[PDB]
Order: sequence, then C-alpha cells, then structure tokens
Amino acid sequence: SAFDLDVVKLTAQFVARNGRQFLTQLMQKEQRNYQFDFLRPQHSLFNYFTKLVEQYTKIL
Amino acid sequence: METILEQQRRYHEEKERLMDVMAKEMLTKKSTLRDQINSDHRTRAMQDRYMEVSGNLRDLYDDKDGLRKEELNAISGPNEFAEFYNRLKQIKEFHRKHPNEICVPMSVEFEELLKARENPSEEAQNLVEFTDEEGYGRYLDLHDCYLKYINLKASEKLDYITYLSIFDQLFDIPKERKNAEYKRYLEMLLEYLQDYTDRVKPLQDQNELFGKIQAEFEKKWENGTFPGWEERAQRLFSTKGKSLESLDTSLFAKNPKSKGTKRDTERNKDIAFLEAQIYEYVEILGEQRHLTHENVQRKQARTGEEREEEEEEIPYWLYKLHGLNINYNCEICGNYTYRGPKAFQRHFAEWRHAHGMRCLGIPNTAHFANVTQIEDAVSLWAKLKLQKASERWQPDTEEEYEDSSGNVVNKKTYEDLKRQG
Repeated sequence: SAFDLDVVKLTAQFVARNGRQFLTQLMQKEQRNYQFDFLRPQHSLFNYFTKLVEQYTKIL
Repeated sequence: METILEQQRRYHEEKERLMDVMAKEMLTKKSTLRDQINSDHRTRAMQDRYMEVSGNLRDLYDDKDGLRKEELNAISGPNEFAEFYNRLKQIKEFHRKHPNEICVPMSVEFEELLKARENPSEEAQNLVEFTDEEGYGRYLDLHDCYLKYINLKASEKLDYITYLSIFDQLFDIPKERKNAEYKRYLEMLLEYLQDYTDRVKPLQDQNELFGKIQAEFEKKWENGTFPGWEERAQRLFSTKGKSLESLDTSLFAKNPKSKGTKRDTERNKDIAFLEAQIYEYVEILGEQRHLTHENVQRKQARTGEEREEEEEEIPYWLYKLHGLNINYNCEICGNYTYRGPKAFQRHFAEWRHAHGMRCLGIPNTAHFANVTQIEDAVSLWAKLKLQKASERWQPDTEEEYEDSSGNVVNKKTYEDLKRQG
C-alpha cells in the first residue's frame, strides 16, 4: 500500500496549494494523461484524500 | 523532503495523538495510588515528547519562507508533480500491506491489559523512583535523616517524634546555631524533600515551580521579607535585626554582608537559598508531613504482631473396573491421549487417525492399525506395496532373428522393435 499512500499524499500536497476549487495542479493533470481514479468521490480512498487535503490546508 | 507539508503534518498529527491518549487517561477511572502515580508519570513522559515535537515544529519554518513563493505558485510549475509521480513508478513489485503510519503511533501510545504501561514507557518503574516506606507519595522516610541528625547533635536525647517537631519549625528559633555544621544536613534533607515534591506531583511544571521560588527568594526573601513592629527587619545571612529600612539598605552593600564575615552573601548563599527552598517545599507537602507523623505515631504504639502485619501491607470402583485413568497415547491420531487400553485401540483405528494418516501421506491397512510411530509406517507401506508381482508380459516378444536360441528381448524392447520395424 505504499504507492497508493504516496500518490494520495503527493496529489494532496499539490491540491492543497490551489487558488480556486477547480483550478488545481491536479485538474490539469487528469486531462493531460495522468490516470488517478481516487479524485472522483466514487472511489473509497477519496474520503481519506479529503482528510489529507484538509490536513495539508491546516498546514497552511 | 517535504518539510513544509509532510513533516509538519506528521508532527501535528503526533501531537494530536498524544493529546487524545492523555485525555483517554484523564477520562478513565483510577483505583489505587500506585497506578495513579504510574499514569501521572507516564503522562509526564508523553508531555516531554509533546514539548520536543512542538520544539522541532517551531524550528522548521525558516526555509519555508524561502520557498513559500514557489510553493504558492500553483499555476506556473506542474512539471515537478509529473517528475515526482514518474519516480513513484519505481519498485512496482513491492508486494506488501502497509497499515502502519497511523496504527503504530496510536498503538504505541496505548497499553495492553496485563500491564497498564504503554509501549513508549513500557520499562518505566515506580520502584526505581520511590522506596517502600514512601508508599508512592503516601509517606516520606525521615528515619535516615533522623539517624544523620543523631550524629550531628552528638547525643541521643532526641526521639523520631522529637525530630518531627524540629521539622514542623518554619521561621522561628533554629535547632542549632545556623553557622554551625547543621548546614550540610539541611542541604541533604532539602535535596531529598525537593526531589520528593516533584516526584509525587509529576504532572506539575517543575521549571515553573523552581522559577517561582527563585523569583520570590530574590524579590522578597533577600529584600527584607521578615519584618517586626531589633524586631524591624531580619536578614537571613547576617543573623541580625536592624532599626529602619534605610540602614538595612546601606547594610546590604557593607563588607560584613557582602564578603567580610563567614556568614555573608558570597559564602553562605547556597545554604541560605537552600533554607528558603526547604521551607517552601515543606509548606507544599504539609499534608504529607502530617501523614508521616500520624504513621510514625501509629507504628510506635503497636504490638509486635501488629507491626509485622503492617510491614506486610464417586464411582471409583466402576471407573477402575471399566479401565479409566489409564495412561495411553496414540501418536498416529494427532498425538492424542487415551484414558484406557481399549480406548487407545479404538482411537488408533478411527476417523481422526485415518484423516491424519491420509494427510501425512501414509495409507492405513489391516496390519498397520496398531502403528504409532511414523518411521515404522513408511516401512510397512513399502513392504505392503502390492506384495511383489507386477509381471504378466515382461518377456513375450517372439523375436524372429533365428527363432531357435536367439531372442533375448523384453516387453518394452519388443514393443519398440515392432513400432520401429
């Protein structure tokens, strides 16, 4: 599970510095080839991702 | 390394876990003094960890202000995300489950039913911090100090109870002349008492208590905190009164007070500070001092035995005829035991014994029913191995050649000769 944790933590680090909700350093990436299925709330790991972005936002 | 984000997030999380754990402790009920003090000492070590983590968290933001503009640049950038994500494609075949980043901190600062000491503090021991007579904050041993005190006075006209009346003194007439050898004893008695105060209240800030006593000493005790209405002002060091505050102030700069006698503020300083600390700590421990005095009076009045006790604080014939309670064991039936010889004979040929023989790989038989060891069973299965036959057509080949005295061939050899030609 390290890859899964590290991609979710790294995407959360670049999501948390966003200037607007849908103008993130990840919305551009999904459309530029980067398959990341946990961005959608359909994947269970999104609920942990939301906590990590909330934590990284708290760390601002 | 993401000092800005990941490290500060982890340190903030570790702090939250420490707060949750000592909150869980202050939520739970406590039943006896030993385990109360043990948890309070455990929570002290957790606070030491919390302060250190909070230290490191505060000394990790200087380079953060160096990179904050580049970090805040969420539009111009993106390539670094890709570069790191491409490096996350390293070592794909890492077949391992990883549920330990939050579970190990949570189960680290928690404890397991047999021992109410968490994994950080798991070797912590109250009996390396208290002696038995002290009973974990219940009493103070002053017996040892009483012995050192007998040696100091050079006479035995003084009981333990008489000794306690000496330690009830506060700001009155001293026991001995304050410039004599009483000072070395007072230093040692205090060092014990000061260690004891902090030892029995490990959740209270030691540095706060020390800094408060130091500040009260400098701003009040050295500055004339004892006034009468010779009565007027008393100075601890020079052991004398004084008329008015004007002549007290001008005496504080004179050679006899500063350095020009043997009871001065250069030489007798540590002892005078010590005499103030023993006073303030004995006031803070006034309940415990009363409890020791009561315990001494209760221990003194006892008989022998009371003192020693406080220092300690059917069908037999039917089972015989049936064959019960007989030593028997069947190693073939999963090393089970039998209470009789007929039960051992029926357990050797049973469902569990045959299942264990089939799982071991050795098929049972009529001669191998009473086998117990597995070494004899392999030889029994080898000798039982279809007796010794398997030879119906191991020579019939009818070799033409000369057909009279030359046709030595086997079954497979004649089959290969017929298939080839």
